[PDB]
Amino acid sequence: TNPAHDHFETFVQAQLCQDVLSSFQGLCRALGVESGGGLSQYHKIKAQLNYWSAKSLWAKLDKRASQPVYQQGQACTNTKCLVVGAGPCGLRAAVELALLGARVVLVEKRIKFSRHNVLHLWPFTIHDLRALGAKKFYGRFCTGTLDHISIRQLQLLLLKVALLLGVEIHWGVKFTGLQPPPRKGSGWRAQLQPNPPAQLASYEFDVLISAAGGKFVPEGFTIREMRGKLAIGITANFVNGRTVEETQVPEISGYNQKFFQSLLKATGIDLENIVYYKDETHYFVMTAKKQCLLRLGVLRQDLSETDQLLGKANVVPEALQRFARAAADFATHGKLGKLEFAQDARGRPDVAAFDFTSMMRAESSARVQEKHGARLLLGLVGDCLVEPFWPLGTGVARGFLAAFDAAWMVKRWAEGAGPLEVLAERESLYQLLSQTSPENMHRNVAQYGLDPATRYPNLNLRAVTPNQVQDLYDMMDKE
Ligand SMILES: Cc1cc2nc3c(=O)[nH]c(=O)nc-3n(C[C@H](O)[C@H](O)[C@H](O)COP(=O)(O)OP(=O)(O)OC[C@H]3O[C@@H](n4cnc5c(N)ncnc54)[C@H](O)[C@@H]3O)c2cc1C
Ligand SMILES: [Cl-]
Repeated sequence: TNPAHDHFETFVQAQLCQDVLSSFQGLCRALGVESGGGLSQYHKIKAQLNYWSAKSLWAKLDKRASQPVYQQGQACTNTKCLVVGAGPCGLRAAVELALLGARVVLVEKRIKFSRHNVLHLWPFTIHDLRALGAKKFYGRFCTGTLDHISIRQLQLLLLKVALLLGVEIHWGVKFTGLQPPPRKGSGWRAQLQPNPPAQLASYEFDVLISAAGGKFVPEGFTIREMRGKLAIGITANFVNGRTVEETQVPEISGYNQKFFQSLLKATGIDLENIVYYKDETHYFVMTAKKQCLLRLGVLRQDLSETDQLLGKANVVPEALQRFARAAADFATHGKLGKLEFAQDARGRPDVAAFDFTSMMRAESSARVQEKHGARLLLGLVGDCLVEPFWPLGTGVARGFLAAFDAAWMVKRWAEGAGPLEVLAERESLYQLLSQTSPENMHRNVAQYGLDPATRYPNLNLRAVTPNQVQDLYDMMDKE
């Protein structure tokens, strides 16, 4: 028996964060390496696992790692990064920073991956993930014509790649701000809760990537919010027994129908849209009008403030359950048989209401701060950059594009391009993000890489100039 093989194989199949971490530590012990140790550790792990279970994975990862943009792991070798958030986007960003050869530490306030809701994937992201070994880590990955994945499964497979690539991850620690350089010769550090170990507390970095999700409010960044017409989203997960009969039930990708009237007549349910993905669960997302929610007992009081309206006190869980099951049942014409709610992490029926009204996007995707001669590049990636409207399925795509554009920006930074040029180039790319679609991007997704010219047709990297981004560079002194 071979402990390294045993731990690698457990690591591959692990379905819980704690199991991924513990099997990875066992693997590191067996192979004479450390976790969080950069590409040198990746090289030592893979050299020692040239065998049936692992061979195909190293082939894929080495293929990506060999793309010219990474300069064989030397592009950012003097760059130190802190990534905030182990969501799909912060993990995807870290993988990229790791391939560039940067030192990558990532902090995440939670300690498990608990979300089961299902995310739509554009063709480029499906290729992207397959090319990182998704099939090895997740046997069900975008099989057939399926183009979606549950959040926690996406997190698990990206966590595994990040770990193999030597990203140093800390859990149960909340990024709360920055400790500015105290004097010349000092670097930037993070404010973290609760008190972290000497190494983390004193960890200095020149790049901060914030991928902390929709509710994180980035400091120094201007955020644009528009409150539109009230819209209330509801998501639900039902147990999928994966029977032959259940598989026949067609998905619903997304009133342009007589359907919504016939739904309203039969049930009293007034919807604007409904979506059904056949994933690890039978997952539904729908947008409901407030008046039918009040009428059907889902909402207790007609409160004018949306966050009170959709607050825990105003939502009746039993009525929300009847509402979601009745809509899902009607939408799929009963062909899923008797729907049973899947359980959330806490053991409750997995159904929830969300504010679909306000859409937020950062005014800029990056800033630079300098104090005492120490420069810090700050980048936003994922939901904290632009909040996705879930039914339209742009979340993973635009999060990953933001992750790529941030990493390219870090390559430019590492080249010594200087704060204003780095920001102007990044912002020229950012102007495109909310208009992106598969249709208007480069068609050859197999050739997508960090270089934005691989991804964005007829690229104007000067759409924004150095002079226009001056306010994004907070140079506090001349040191
Ligand atoms: C509860 C929930 C349900 C969702 N349901 C759907 C859905 O049904 N369909 C859909 O399309 N999209 C859904 N989304 C959005 C989808 O999950 C995201 O678009 C996708 O995961 C990419 O987001 P992200 O990685 O930028 O941020 P997130 O997935 O939000 O990840 C952010 C991470 O940062 C961590 N974090 C936050 N603050 C800090 C801090 N200060 N310090 C350290 N770590 C921090 C969080 O714990 C989290 O792990 C949902 C999101 C949530 C939060
Ligand atoms: Cl978990």
